[PDB]
Amino acid sequence: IFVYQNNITPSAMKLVPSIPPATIETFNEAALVVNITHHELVPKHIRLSSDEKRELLKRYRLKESQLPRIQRADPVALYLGLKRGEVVKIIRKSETSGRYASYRICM
Amino acid sequence: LRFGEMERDCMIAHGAASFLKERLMEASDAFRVHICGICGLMTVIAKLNHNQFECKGCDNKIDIYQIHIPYAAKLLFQELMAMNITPRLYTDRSRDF
Amino acid sequence: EKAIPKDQRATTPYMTKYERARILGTRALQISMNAPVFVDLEGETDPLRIAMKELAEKKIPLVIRRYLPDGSFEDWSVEELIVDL
Amino acid sequence: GQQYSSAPLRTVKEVQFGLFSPEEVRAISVAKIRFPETMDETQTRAKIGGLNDPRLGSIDRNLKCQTCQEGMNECPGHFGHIDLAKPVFHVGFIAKIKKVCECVCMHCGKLLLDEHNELMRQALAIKDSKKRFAAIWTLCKTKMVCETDVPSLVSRGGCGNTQPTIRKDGLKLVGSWKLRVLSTEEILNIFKHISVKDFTSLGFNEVFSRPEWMILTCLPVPPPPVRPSISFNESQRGEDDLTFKLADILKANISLETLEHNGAPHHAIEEAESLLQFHVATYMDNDIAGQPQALQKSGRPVKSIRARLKGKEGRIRGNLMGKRVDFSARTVISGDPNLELDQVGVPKSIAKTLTYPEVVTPYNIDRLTQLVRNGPNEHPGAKYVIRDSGDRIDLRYSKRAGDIQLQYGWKVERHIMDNDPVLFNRQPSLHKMSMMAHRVKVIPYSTFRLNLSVTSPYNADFDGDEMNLHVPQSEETRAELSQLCAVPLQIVSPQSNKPCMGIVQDTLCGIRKLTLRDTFIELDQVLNMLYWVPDWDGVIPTPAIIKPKPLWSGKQILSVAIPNGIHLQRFDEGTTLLSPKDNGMLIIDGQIIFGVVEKKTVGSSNGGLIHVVTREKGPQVCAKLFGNIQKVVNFWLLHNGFSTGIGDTIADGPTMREITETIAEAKKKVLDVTKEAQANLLTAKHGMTLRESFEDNVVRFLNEARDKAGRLAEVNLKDLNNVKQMVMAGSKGSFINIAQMSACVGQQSVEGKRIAFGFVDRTLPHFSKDDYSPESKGFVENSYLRGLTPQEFFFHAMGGREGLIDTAVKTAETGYIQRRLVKALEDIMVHYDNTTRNSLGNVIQFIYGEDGMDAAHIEKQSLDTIGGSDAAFEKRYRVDLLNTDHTLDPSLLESGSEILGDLKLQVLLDEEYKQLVKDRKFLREVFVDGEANWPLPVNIRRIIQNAQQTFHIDHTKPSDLTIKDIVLGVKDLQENLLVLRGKNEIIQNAQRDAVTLFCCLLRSRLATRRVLQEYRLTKQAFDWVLSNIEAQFLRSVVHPGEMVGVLAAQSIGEPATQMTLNTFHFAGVASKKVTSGVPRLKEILNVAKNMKTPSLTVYLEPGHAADQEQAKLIRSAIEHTTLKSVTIASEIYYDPDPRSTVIPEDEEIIQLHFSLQQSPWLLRLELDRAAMNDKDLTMGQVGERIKQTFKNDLFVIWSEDNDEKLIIRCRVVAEEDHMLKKIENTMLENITLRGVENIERVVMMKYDRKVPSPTGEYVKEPEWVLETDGVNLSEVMTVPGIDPTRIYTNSFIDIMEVLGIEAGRAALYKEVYNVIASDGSYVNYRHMALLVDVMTTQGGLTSVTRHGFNRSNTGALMRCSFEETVEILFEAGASAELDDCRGVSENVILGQMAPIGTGAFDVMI
Amino acid sequence: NQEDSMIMNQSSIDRGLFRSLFFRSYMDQEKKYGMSITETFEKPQRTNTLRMKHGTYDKLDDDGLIAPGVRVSGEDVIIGKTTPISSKRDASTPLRSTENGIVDQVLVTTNQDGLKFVKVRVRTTKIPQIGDKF
RNA sequence: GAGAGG
DNA sequence: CGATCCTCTCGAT
Ligand SMILES: [Mg+2]
Ligand SMILES: [Zn+2]
Ligand SMILES: [Zn+2]
Ligand SMILES: [Zn+2]
Repeated sequence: IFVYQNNITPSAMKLVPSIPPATIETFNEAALVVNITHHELVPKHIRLSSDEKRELLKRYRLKESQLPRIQRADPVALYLGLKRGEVVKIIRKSETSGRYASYRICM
Repeated sequence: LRFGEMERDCMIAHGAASFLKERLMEASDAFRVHICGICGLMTVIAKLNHNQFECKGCDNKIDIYQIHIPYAAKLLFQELMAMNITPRLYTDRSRDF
Repeated sequence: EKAIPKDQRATTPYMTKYERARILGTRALQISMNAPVFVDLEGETDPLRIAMKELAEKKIPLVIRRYLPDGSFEDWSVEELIVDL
Repeated sequence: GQQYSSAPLRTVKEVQFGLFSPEEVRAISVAKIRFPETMDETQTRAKIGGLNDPRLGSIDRNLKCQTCQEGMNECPGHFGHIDLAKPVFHVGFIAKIKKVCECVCMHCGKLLLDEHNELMRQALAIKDSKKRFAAIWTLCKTKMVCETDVPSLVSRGGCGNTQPTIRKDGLKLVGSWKLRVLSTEEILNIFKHISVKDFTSLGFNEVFSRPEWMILTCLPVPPPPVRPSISFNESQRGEDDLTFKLADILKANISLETLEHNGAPHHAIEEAESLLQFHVATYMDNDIAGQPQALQKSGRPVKSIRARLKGKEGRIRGNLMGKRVDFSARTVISGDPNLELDQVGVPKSIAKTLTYPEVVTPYNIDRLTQLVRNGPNEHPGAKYVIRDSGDRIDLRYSKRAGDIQLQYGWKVERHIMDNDPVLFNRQPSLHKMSMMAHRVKVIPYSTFRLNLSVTSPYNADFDGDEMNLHVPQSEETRAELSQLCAVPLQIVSPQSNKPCMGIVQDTLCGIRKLTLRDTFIELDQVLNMLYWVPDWDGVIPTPAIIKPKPLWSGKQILSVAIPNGIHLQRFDEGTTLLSPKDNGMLIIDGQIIFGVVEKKTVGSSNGGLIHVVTREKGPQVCAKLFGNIQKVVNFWLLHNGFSTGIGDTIADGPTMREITETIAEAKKKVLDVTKEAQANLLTAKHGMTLRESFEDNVVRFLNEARDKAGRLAEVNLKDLNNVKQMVMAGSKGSFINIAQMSACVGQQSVEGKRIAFGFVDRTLPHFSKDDYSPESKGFVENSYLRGLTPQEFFFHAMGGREGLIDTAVKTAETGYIQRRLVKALEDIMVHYDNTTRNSLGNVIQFIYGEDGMDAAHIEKQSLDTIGGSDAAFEKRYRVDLLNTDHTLDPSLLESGSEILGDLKLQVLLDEEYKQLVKDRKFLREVFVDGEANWPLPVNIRRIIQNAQQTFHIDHTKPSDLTIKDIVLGVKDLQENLLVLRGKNEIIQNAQRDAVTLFCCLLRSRLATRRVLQEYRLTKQAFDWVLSNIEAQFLRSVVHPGEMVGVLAAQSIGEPATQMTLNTFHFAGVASKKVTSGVPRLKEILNVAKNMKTPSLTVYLEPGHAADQEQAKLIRSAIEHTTLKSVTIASEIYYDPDPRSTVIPEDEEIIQLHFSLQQSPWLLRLELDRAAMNDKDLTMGQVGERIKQTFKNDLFVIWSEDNDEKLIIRCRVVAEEDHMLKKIENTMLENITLRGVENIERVVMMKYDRKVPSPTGEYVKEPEWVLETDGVNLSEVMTVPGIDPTRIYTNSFIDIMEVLGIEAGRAALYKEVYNVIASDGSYVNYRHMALLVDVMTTQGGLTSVTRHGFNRSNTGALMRCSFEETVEILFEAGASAELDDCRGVSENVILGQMAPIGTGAFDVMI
Repeated sequence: NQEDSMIMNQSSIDRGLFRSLFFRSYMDQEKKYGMSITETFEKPQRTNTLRMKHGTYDKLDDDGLIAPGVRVSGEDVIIGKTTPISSKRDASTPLRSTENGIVDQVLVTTNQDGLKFVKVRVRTTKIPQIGDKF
């Protein structure tokens, strides 16, 4: 987790994935002054396991494509540090049922 | 009277699949075209009463089917062919693999 | 291929409004075309009112094939399906 | 209609789009096509062996057609070919050609960056025949060379040629090298090669589409059925444009063939070559970049195949998605008090034109024989008898028309008869309720008659309206109408989870008049009224009065129309079970106890008679209830009378005097404020102009006046006032109407402001310049009764016009919205797994509406555990058996005293209580404001009330129940409320979730103390209630097959059409200016990056938000303040001595600023004392900010904050004079004094807030809130003093960018919701949720536009149905797309039963 | 008389209230061009023709026109004309399918080119009925 | 094409 | 490249 304060040179941007299996995640200090996950509008996102994703797809007779999607650069996906293919479970309050679970896949 | 898109929409909302088909076929157009099993085009030389059919080029004579579509759809598919586009109509979901 | 066995069926044990309408319609069509009637019509003549009777007394010999979004299906008989509505 | 075919019948399951190989065109061909001339060969009456006919269809109704015979109306027409002398381009593919050209090397014929490039590697990996090629082109368009070899040296296939900078010119390509034009034959040679592996990577198919096929070598010749003839006069030709253009391309081809094998003039040959291209392409598509088309004896230009398919009156929209149909009829409509709700009055002539094809069965043979005997001219008759073979016997001409011995299996096309289901419709069809099934009732006269209570779904009136009737021609098609589309089935609508039909006009008016305590009926009339009810038992009710004369009340006789077991309770304002005012409503067992019957009881209302009767008795019984009420009321009213005259608009002499004085005092308020504004005493509030402030005040005074005058009028009106009477019933008119007719019309508005100065400094040439008085700017002092003056008349006409202009716009605009909404959600439907999916099988919602409930089976119910104090909750739900004061009294239970003490039973009551306290906490976290009334399935209150009557519960005797019976009973009930059924954990938790809020409602209503003390149920009644909830819950579930996409679209779209006024009713305060209505709804749906009113709403620190001071501080901390905003003037003086001023005012400043080289040029700024005080600025702050910009390169001195005139003096530390004037620009325009960039105006607002008090109940606790003009969410949210948890923006695109897709979605709902709500309309959650989810599922915001949804992975035939028809179809062929035919549109195009409702499953034996 | 309907008195309608005359003129000319080829106003029979309307031509006099005072309805041919095809081709004009009335005035004149041209005025009296707008 | 109707 | 629906009548090419 690299916490830069003003900016990152696009030269340094082309060195981010060059050392796998390890992952490097860059976050502007200004973006972290407030934790977005504490906001009214942000529901709880749960990074579900590889096996949980496997059971989810089986239980709803799905394809990864048929699942609702979440962007790699999504403020929440970044916070959780989601990789593409990973599934997140969104537990949200509902005016209809009280509680509702949606699922989004990382792209 | 025109049974427009907006009316087509209300029949979908009601879930009246047959009434919607009847309006767009039995009332209005509805035409029987002969389709090739190979190229899937309205190529087939409809030689009714003499039981012959045949699609030249494909050298097909047995693999033939009859479909019920609006004349406007038949006209469209022909107009697409006129623009060098192949709207190949197939009678089986076969994605083979 | 594909098919779900009778044991393992997860769809509503209830007949849908769309199922009932298509069922009644198909049977009405049959009766309208001199097909045999599986119930004693008591002064009844309209094919639909007859199909409604055959539905009420569960003497409609049809099966609803319920497709799931992957392509698998659940075969339910008019006989087993509960008619609330 | 056609002959019998031996070939097997099958439907279309796939559409493989592609491109024609010239070799495939030649193979498919039947004709050579060498001549451009038609059919006349040297006068001879036949056909030419060139254009149209040589073996491909007759144009003379001749059974002859090249051996195939068949004749027209059977022959599909056959394709011929045409050999082009030189290769040609395709209009549509021109852009793809150039794009393919910028990807492959010319000469070399290979892709540019395979497969070492750490960009092209990632680009090649992406699965798509469009999105892969998108990345590829962008990557190798920059490349100018083929590249000799590649890095780790690595040697591969790559020549040494410079790739041209290709440019499109007219309809040809030009290449730049560092020149020469690009040939059509040249581009082919490159494309002819390529590579099967490389080309499939750039979006092509070896089998169906190759890039060499984008260039035309052999053009397909369409048959005559595509381009038919036949004129108006049978002496001349009359050919199709397509034929004229094909003759034109032939003339161009033979010319090229001549020139080539003749004297080739080198450059003059290319003049004919460019013209063959401006024919081949112009026949497929006219209206391009070049020039249009010629006359050719017809109306220029030529249409072209492209235009033929182009939407709205084009092959797709005008012929496939919609089309003119047989078995249709139309006329003027009329109302009918004496017609049943589900009926339709059919004119005899129409019943006689329209037919039903009935099969001859023993069950009808007698009736059919008689009908055939009556024939086509006597009504219950028929026209046509169809036998075996299919031959139609014309009953109006046949010589045997009076013979005919029917046989079983024959069909009789009988006339439309009483009770036949018919589809009745009113355009525009914004609703599914706009298109409903009725029972035919054949009547005299030429109009369609309809029941008055069906007028609303159709939005019909009888001022000239026309409606359409459609006749089902199949037994299953009639079943579909009677079982799905019927009027009674539609009474309670899913749009707003409430009835869409109610008692209106005369009936609504008379039902009130009948219901008055004063309203009494005598025997004679009573008897007639009773008989007028068809469901009447024959029993005369005992009269309310039995003394000097039997006298029945109106309430009494109207209760005959209400069926038994109907319970309704209301309470309006002063309703007290002794209902002093006769308000509220109490109906027990279908007998009205008290309450005047009006709109709240008998209208389209949420929990009224109609919503109740449908749910309790059923749709068929409810539709009888319409007629029954109509019959009694219409009769009583016919005999009572009801009028309205000029006298009903007249108020008292004294009222008028008071109205007159009310206006004169308003007139003085405006004068005083004017006089004050003109004296410079009026101070403007932060955020708004002195003139804006004035205008806001004047308008309030003026609106107040109209409202005060109007209220004065309304009060004066007696209960016998006919206008007052119609307002009381709710049949016509509101307050405004009374006020404007009787008291004062009021202020006229244009563009939300009072009448503008259209003449210089005046509204009219009858006024003097600069006159801001009410009369001058459009205030109508007079009422329509008194009459308007010419000035007033003109101004009212100006206001009037703005209304008609937007009416005209807020119809064509909303119509376009509605289309887009419908197209985007078309394919969304509920599947057999309770899931919500599109045609691709992609999930939109996992459970429909998040609860899997049908919107029409849901109603607003109070969540009893959420509200009240913690003490009230305790009193209501707590049972402490181990407490003498807090047990259940033995008078509530058979075990009462046997249980006092206990212990084992208190563990169960503690478990019961803990869940209720858990619920209260949970509900308060979901519904923050503490709103209890929410739409939920199963009306528990009603079920309870029904058990109370059914079992005849005596509130005196103790119950036979047990704590176990109640506690376990309710607990087991919860395990039986199925929405889903799978035995797995994912499904079991999804089920657990769906039913959470309903189980809350259930627990709150079925708690031990409630069941015992409140309801006082028995075991019998309790067990019945338990089973009634389960049965009604299971009924309330959505049916797989439900077409929710279209439902949602129409449920949002329809109200949008009814959205009146583009300008918001917030006319008082000028800071309320947020975009609303249809313009806003358009901003939301198009996902407009540049919205008109971007705004932040800032909630302060939880403390600390009541602190008016802390708010002012955060306002100045965030509002963007520059130097320009505080400066009066800037000057440049020549003050050469730095320590001696030339300016005598400044002297004192220079005395100081020496302790605790320069330039002789001084930059001197004067600041405004008031502006510096409006903002939280001091000279020191302004000065130190200028100082911290140029630091050392500028010298800044300044005057003190107390020092009379605010001055800042600057100096630069040859060619100096210009540099300073340059600095001043940066100083004013490019310097932030304080605030956040993009945040222009910040306003302090006091907001109301429902918050829980320390005793439990919700309390109104007001809070200071900041309202912004402009947006910077990221920056403002980090400002200290705010609540970063509550920060909001109407810029949902920014909420998306900062907080994520889920917060973006929630904000997008809030947005859509607000547009609907501002209009006062209500739409069910599930419809807007579905929209918002659809716009959301991709991880971003996809617009309801050709850019948004229409570019998605869906079927080519479904996308082309919307917009960009041809281009969608062109890329479909080029990319060689496959269409599932799983969507509605492709099935409508194919004339196949779509997998929608009825066809969303298969029927087997 | 709800939602914008009205109740009209039949008795006053019998006395003439809101009763009106309706006139419709139908026009035709003998051809546009043809040096020897000229259309003709006549009552057409067989002469191979078969392109007839019928709608009875039976109300036509020998000039191809109906005399004023004859009752016309349905698709009764009101102007009879033929196009010479080298036998006859029908160019007759039927009364508007939905209309009916009495032939009022029949004008036979000549155009500036010397064209025999006709105008036929037909007259209906419209009495206020149920779906009529006021 | 224009004029109109809801 | 979009730009309410449907309905009517008229005249002219
Ligand atoms: Mg109207
Ligand atoms: Zn073939
Ligand atoms: Zn043929
Ligand atoms: Zn090369």
